[PDB]
Amino acid sequence: FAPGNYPAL
Amino acid sequence: GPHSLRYFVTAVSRPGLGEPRYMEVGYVDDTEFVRFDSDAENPRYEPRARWMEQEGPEYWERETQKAKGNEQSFRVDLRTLLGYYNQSKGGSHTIQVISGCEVGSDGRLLRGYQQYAYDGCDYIALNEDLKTWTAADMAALITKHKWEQAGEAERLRAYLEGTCVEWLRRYLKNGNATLLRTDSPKAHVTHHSRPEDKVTLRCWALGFYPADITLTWQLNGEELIQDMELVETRPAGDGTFQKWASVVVPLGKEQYYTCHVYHQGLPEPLTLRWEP
Amino acid sequence: IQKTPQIQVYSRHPPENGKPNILNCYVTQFHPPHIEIQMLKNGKKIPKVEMSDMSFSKDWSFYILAHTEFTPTETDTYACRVKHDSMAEPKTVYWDRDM
Repeated sequence: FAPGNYPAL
Repeated sequence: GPHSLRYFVTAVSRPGLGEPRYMEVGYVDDTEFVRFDSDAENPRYEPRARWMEQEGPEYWERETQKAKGNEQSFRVDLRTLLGYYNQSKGGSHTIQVISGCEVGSDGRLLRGYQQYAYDGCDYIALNEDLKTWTAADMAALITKHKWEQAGEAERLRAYLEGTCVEWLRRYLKNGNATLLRTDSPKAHVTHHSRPEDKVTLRCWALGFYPADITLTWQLNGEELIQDMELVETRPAGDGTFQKWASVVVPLGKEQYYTCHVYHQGLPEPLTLRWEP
Repeated sequence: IQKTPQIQVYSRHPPENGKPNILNCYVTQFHPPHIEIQMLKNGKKIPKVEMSDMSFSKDWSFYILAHTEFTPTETDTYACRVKHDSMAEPKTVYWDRDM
């Protein structure tokens, strides 16, 4: 179950 | 033994040729089990291991939706970093992320992690405490301040300690037959001549799972890891791995060198010589 | 950062003529990620080659596997052709069944 959010750099 | 769930993410810009290529690849231990690729004709999250058929349609829909969402955030990241590093729009750049958790044989959390890289260099990483970030340069320091004022670490922590762990347990259960098997190495030794009365001996190990193994050459009971050439353990295309290790010896004195194979599927490690 | 790929070509089983097998081409330790990888039989592209096991190591360099089912014969030759920015020419690495 993958991460659903990678916040913006 | 211990187990891991990991997701490898890559975003690669290609100016003049349209949108960045975006890929996600997930592994349970050393087996690829899911993937997403933006260059597929119909980009979807897809199963890569037989046991993932046990998941229903909703699973794939949700993962696909996440991937498409993640895709867009990385397109923006690529633009952002051109600003941070004062780079032009005419060059190709790469963002890589590794995220994962690991559990003991009892299913309990051992460690979680997430690390980013830009153009093959460390950018930013979650510390081992899972509460703070560490930044490799001043571009990543900007990112660190953003993520702190947003409290991002806390959301990620909850994923690594909860969601990542529980779905890892589920995968190990559903894929038991594949993920908790042990295939024993089969070994042999090959012989190749050289210019000056010397010989290359190469010890092969084939058909084994999991990937962790150890090959060594010995002369008179001492390990020879000085003149030993080696390849990294490598996938063989069917769920199993292989490796080789070689040593250069004097001609006529081949029988005094032994190869030793250590694997969890070998109750007693193998010992091999070169056979005429 | 620029890193030349290592190109390894190997079969799943020791090769016996007439016996189904699997040929692998593992391209590793490269950067940037853009790359072209072709598996060839007698200088001709093998169709429907599978790409799998894409990952990266702790130094961030890329790893990826190309593989195909095949049945070797005495006369057939196989190779892996890779194009990458770190190289002036494409690099064709032949399968050595005696290695």
